[PDB]
Amino acid sequence: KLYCICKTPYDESKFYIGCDRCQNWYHGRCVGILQSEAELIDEYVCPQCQSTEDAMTVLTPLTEKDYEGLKRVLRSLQAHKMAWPFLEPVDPNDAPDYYGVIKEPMDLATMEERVQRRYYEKLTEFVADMTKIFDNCRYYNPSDSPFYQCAEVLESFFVQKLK
Amino acid sequence: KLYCICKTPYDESKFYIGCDRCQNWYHGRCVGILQSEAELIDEYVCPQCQSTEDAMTVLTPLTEKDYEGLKRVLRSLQAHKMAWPFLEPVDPNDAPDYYGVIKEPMDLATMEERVQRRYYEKLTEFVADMTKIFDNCRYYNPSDSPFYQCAEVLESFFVQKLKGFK
Ligand SMILES: [Zn+2]
Ligand SMILES: [Zn+2]
Ligand SMILES: [Zn+2]
Ligand SMILES: [Zn+2]
Repeated sequence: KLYCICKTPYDESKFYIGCDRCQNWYHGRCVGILQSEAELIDEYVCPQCQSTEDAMTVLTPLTEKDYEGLKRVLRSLQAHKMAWPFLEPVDPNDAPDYYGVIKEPMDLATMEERVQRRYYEKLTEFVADMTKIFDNCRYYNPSDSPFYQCAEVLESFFVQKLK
Repeated sequence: KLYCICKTPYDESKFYIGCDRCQNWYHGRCVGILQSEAELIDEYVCPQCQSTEDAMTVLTPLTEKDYEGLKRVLRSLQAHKMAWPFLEPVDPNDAPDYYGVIKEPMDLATMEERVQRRYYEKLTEFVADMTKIFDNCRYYNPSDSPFYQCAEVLESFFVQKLKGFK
């Protein structure tokens, strides 16, 4: 029976904190929780359990309520002052080779269509589409391009809105 | 500072259990308590404090509840087969020299009356009177006398009856 992150036999003399979920025990030192602090918590959830929980959270089927959130985030990007180049599909007149270089184009108008028809089933998929907009930009344009830089800024804004 | 019986600096990585009475912290193993056992208890009294509580039982004030117990203990003694010689005060006619040799006579009837009079305030005082009965008998009679043996038997019965009194 190996307990804790350190995977060691139980030592009757050491201080441990239990995780109800997985029923494992952790040396307060291994998870960095002082005994005084341990008393301040009612239901401790170990790191592994918390990680798995979050991983499962972002993959959970989206609910109508969840969509209120996706709509908000999408609208915030569309309203961003520097988001004008991604509101609609790239126009060849501005970049003749674009659609030959970018195999999976994406834009905010298309994401809006997909949001409306509830095309996304998990938060991960919605995030994938948005990331695609930024990745395509950084891929097509050189790093010293204002557009490449804009993609950088907008993605950080996106990550913040998601938090 | 220094904690536990082992008098050592507090170690954040060690399991400790605290005493409700003295508020000192002790390594579980040092006081004979496993963690699994610790979780099953609300309160905890360390060995030292328990030792003090055990000792002070005879010194604390006697409560109404304790007095019930005094009556119970006394009744068990009065009903004991070996208590026949201590149920009442010695009659001078049966032993002319008795009250001249025994300085502090005592008997179960007198003790029953003292309980009725609420004369005792500490268990130790009740035990002292009981002990007069036995010591007096063993002083006045030879060891091979049935009287002496009755005292020996009743005193060991009494000592047992006293366990867990309060
Ligand atoms: Zn560990
Ligand atoms: Zn866990
Ligand atoms: Zn104590
Ligand atoms: Zn110790």
